[PDB]
Amino acid sequence: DSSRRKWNKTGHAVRAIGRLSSLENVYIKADKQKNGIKANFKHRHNIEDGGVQLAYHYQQNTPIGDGPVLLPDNHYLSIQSKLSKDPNEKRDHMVLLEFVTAAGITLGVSKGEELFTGVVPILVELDGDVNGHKFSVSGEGEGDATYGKLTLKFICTTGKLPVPWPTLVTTLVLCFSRYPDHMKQHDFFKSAMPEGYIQERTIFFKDDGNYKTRAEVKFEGDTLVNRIELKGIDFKEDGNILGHKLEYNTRDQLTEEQIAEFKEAFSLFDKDGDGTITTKELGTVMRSLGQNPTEAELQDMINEVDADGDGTIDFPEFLTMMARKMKYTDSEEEIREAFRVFDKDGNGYISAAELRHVMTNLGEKLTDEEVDEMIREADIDGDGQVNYEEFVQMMTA
Ligand SMILES: [Ca+2]
Ligand SMILES: [Ca+2]
Ligand SMILES: [Ca+2]
Ligand SMILES: [Ca+2]
Ligand code: NA
Repeated sequence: DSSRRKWNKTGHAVRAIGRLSSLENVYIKADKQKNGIKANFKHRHNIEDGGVQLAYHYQQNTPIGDGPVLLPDNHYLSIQSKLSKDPNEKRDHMVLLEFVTAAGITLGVSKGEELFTGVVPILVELDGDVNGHKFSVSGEGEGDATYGKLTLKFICTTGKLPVPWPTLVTTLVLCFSRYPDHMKQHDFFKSAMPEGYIQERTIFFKDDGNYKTRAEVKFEGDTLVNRIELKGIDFKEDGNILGHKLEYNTRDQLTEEQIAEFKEAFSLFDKDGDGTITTKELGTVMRSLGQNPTEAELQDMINEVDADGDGTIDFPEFLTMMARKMKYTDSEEEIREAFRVFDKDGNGYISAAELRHVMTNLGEKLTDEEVDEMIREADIDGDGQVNYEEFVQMMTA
């Protein structure tokens, strides 16, 4: 419709500012005390019946040998994962496809790099204990660091896995990231090879238990091996983990129709129509929505999604970030933040006088009739206003 596709335009623009304002990548820092790196990241797991389970990761990497290593400046890795099932497999199993790419240093090789120039066989061995429920996982596949590509099949060798597969993905080889030519001096992971590194994590599942991991990642001959011990404590008997309430698969399906909604939202930011979004342009939309960021914040927000590191959001970089932002569910707190962009008085209801103060402050002419058509489209209980539960309907597939 002509008032339906005025929701998507305004809604996508807000979800996009949401994405630009959060921290979704794997942030790496030098740790000179340990001759190593530290990392941290927020992972999302879709809850089958709706909502999201967050898993907050802290990470530490330590060389096994005394060789010199590369200690990087601050960057991040960007990871895209697809989970699938092997149709001829009786055993509890996971087929995993990962792409891993290093970015985050805008445009201004160790001996280990050389072991990754081609396709490297991969072996993974995990022993686990969560709340006393013990399990082992075996995996095999191969990695191509040229393209940051990993393929792996994993078996549960103990029978039924006591936790959902998706919760083990982060634990079950960042030495296969594609690093740009300008960032090769920052690849610690390959630098440690072949003697290897210790990778330790702690993973906090919000409102539930935590995992502790210790892994040896090294060459055993010509194979890259990941040997992992995992311990989980304090999990709820009927939480999302132990009660197996998380989506396995997470559809990867952007319709032609959705891409086109992304473009219309994109064009709100790209006011000069040159196919990219500058700090100036991002700033302009955000001031117009109340917020008032610095040049420094805008550079950081753009850096979160700047694949090519040119200091702008290219249309493709935008399509990518919006794709991700539809694959994984937002938190209540994130949707709340979205709502408050419309809900200026904080009373918990979007008036028709609130929707306009957004729309005519975002450079849109519209009669006090098409406004009322917007409200009507979203308003189920009929009060002529938009409450939180109503908003949450507008902001979904
Ligand atoms: Ca532009
Ligand atoms: Ca760019
Ligand atoms: Ca209000
Ligand atoms: Ca209502
Ligand atoms: Na163990």
